[PDB]
Amino acid sequence: ANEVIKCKAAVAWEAGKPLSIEEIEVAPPKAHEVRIKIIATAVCHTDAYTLSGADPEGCFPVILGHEGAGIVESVGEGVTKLKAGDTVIPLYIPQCGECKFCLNPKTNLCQKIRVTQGKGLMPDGTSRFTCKGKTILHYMGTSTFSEYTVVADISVAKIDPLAPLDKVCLLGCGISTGYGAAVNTAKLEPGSVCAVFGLGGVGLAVIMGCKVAGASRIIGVDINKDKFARAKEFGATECINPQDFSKPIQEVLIEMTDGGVDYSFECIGNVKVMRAALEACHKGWGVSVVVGVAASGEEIATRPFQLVTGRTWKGTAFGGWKSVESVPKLVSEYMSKKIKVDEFVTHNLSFDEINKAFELMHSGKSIRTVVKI
Amino acid sequence: ANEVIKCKAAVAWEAGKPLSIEEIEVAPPKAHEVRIKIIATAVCHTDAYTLSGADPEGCFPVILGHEGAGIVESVGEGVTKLKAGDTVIPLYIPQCGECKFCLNPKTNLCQKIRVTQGKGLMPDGTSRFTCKGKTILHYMGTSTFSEYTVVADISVAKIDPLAPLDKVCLLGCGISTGYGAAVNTAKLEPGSVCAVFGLGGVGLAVIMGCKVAGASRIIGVDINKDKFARAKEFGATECINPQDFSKPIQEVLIEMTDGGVDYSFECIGNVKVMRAALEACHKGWGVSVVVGVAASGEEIATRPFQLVTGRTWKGTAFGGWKSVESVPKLVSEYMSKKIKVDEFVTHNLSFDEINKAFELMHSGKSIRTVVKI
Ligand SMILES: NC(=O)c1ccc[n+]([C@@H]2O[C@H](COP(=O)([O-])OP(=O)(O)OC[C@H]3O[C@@H](n4cnc5c(N)ncnc54)[C@H](O)[C@@H]3O)[C@@H](O)[C@H]2O)c1
Ligand SMILES: NC(=O)c1ccc[n+]([C@@H]2O[C@H](COP(=O)([O-])OP(=O)(O)OC[C@H]3O[C@@H](n4cnc5c(N)ncnc54)[C@H](O)[C@@H]3O)[C@@H](O)[C@H]2O)c1
Ligand SMILES: [K+]
Ligand SMILES: [K+]
Ligand SMILES: [Zn+2]
Ligand SMILES: [Zn+2]
Ligand SMILES: [Zn+2]
Ligand SMILES: [Zn+2]
Repeated sequence: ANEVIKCKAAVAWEAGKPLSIEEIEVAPPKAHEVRIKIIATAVCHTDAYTLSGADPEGCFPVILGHEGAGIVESVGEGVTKLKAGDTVIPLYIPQCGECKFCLNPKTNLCQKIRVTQGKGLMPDGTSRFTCKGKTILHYMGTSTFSEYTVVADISVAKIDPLAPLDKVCLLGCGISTGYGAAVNTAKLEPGSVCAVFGLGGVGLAVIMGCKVAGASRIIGVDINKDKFARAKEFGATECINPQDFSKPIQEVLIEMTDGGVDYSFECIGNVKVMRAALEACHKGWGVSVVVGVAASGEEIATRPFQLVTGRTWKGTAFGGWKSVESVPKLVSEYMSKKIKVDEFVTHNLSFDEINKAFELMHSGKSIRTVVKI
Repeated sequence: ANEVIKCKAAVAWEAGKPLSIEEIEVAPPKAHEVRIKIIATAVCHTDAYTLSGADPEGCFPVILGHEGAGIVESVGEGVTKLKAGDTVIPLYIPQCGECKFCLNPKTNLCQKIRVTQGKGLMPDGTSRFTCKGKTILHYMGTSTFSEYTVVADISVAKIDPLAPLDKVCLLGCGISTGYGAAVNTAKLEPGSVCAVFGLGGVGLAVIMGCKVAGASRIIGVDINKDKFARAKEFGATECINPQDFSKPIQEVLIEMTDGGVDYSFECIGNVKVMRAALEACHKGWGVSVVVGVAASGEEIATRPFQLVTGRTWKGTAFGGWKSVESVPKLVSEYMSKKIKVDEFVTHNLSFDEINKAFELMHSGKSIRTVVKI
């Protein structure tokens, strides 16, 4: 049978504090649940935001982490698609394949377990984590900051057994999102003129996608010029820093492209830049995709004239990929060398040093740091 | 040769004043211009806006009117596609067929003569209108409030010689716009659930378009319940008055459609309703099209979350129809009874009574008033 597992996990006892390396207890999988041995997990600003406690719906204590890759340790009752030994990637965006969202080809927003997941609980309404006699909450349905985690069976992507887990763990977030933003949401045509605001892992993935789609011009935008070199390696035809111009960035872009770009992607989470991104789009057919996640309460704005004259405002969640069926295919595209993953890894750390990943982010020197479990 | 024509015209000497029936002079067409005898003209909210004095780009004295139908009286040098006697409809959205916009299948916003047209002048930079020794400006490149007008040769649609002009003049604006918003901009699929905000001529045309596209549900929304009866005749499956509910209209719509509509159309020009229209759209795939023209300076807003979770914000100008090639086909759709036109006419007046159209308009008792020249 599946017995309780005692392992290590990085616990966030409270907001605004460093993660704590603790010894925790991980209950066996219940019906339709999967316990996964996490081999590698990445860290990104999403975890840091929740950690800062700025997230109104963020609760503690909790085990963060949403970019993981590992191996199925055991499955609960009724699980037949997965088995111990299967190579997998936990997904914060599940795919039950039965709800109205999963059945609609235009979205990937499965709502099957959203409510419980939002409360850091499994579908049955409880947590599988405990530490020092206290219940510890799950996070984004994945909690990859643990040697072992339990997730809903519909939050699992079975992938190629040969995939390097210390790499593909990044397909659990940034890469897949940016890439999909370009090919699924925007669906840009060959020859398209693009602008990408924010050159972090998400922006680079968008550039990668724009290149795959055959974009003619890809203009990278970031206030941190250190991001430019890698952006060009990914395919950006040129990069500009808004700080080097006195006019609003959208005016600069409009001037550089004789009217504006065909497609723009905001990968920062700044509502003022989102507006700029929209207005930087060419009249008549310009399309702007919001990828960044703005702070709660903030809102975007513009004059309706912008839309009436042809521009379209869109958004994306996890690049629009129906998670369970897409992630494996994304892993295969990486294996076949169609897309990149390795190039996103800027730093590597051991589990005990996980907190260093946060310092790296606050230094502005990282795309994606990989932490070895 | 082509002589100066002395005729009557409804002149707007100044903002905030009613139109004046004056004796004017209409110069002969210069190179690439067409002089048209206006047989019928309608009046719509656009004209009134300029007349009010609120339009920041409105100048006087000027001859308004952009919804007309007539007969070519004579053509200027270099014109071979058109000849005296041809049945036509003046277009405020031209189609030179050569510029970047005309060449692009995704837009209908020809920019060839925009500059001069915005100044109420012909392409050569001058006006063909004079009255009591003063130059009178052109309006929207059409100036249909005159027995005779002169337009750029690229601002003309040659139509079916059998079309009743006291009817098809309406295809010069409202009907074509609303209809196109549904079939060109939204391109809704059969079975779609739609919501239409504003049940005037534009909203009714949208409904007509939704019905032609095979929508399963068409929910009309207007604060004036007198608009409901005609909306249902056009195909609205039901009509609701936001004033009858205590919660935001978007919540009402979400509730009655189990998540929101597939497509919504704002046909009012109210930025608050535009937001509601966007938020009334179903998560994951909802699309909202802004058709209404908000007062300059006003802005639309919402939380990026709405877009990130799948909703798309669009706009439309003249229903996205490439004017010159489309209008004739729309007249044919009317002639073959595919679309309606007659049903939009609520009142008829003689030229001398033109000002009553504005009164009818503001009283809220009209869809479209047709003025017989
Ligand atoms: N939609 C989704 O499914 C989804 C998924 C993952 C992440 N995201 C969001 O994507 C965004 C980017 O993720 P990331 O990992 O790349 O973060 P990141 O911090 O590493 O990258 C942000 C980049 O934007 C740059 N930037 C900041 N302000 C700027 C400005 N005013 N102008 C130009 N550049 C500016 C930053 O310097 C940095 O290079 C975040 O908002 C993240 O929450 C969305
Ligand atoms: N995009 C274009 O190319 C284009 C072309 C023509 C007209 N328009 C714009 O379309 C809009 C509508 O034109 P129209 O001729 O049908 O105008 P209309 O005034 O006759 O119809 C507007 C309707 O909206 C209703 N309404 C007003 N406030 C409302 C509210 N709060 N909630 C629900 N309904 C409300 C009014 O009762 C009226 O029935 C105007 O803004 C016009 O300028 C745009
Ligand atoms: K596209
Ligand atoms: K569509
Ligand atoms: Zn991440
Ligand atoms: Zn589902
Ligand atoms: Zn009109
Ligand atoms: Zn043109």
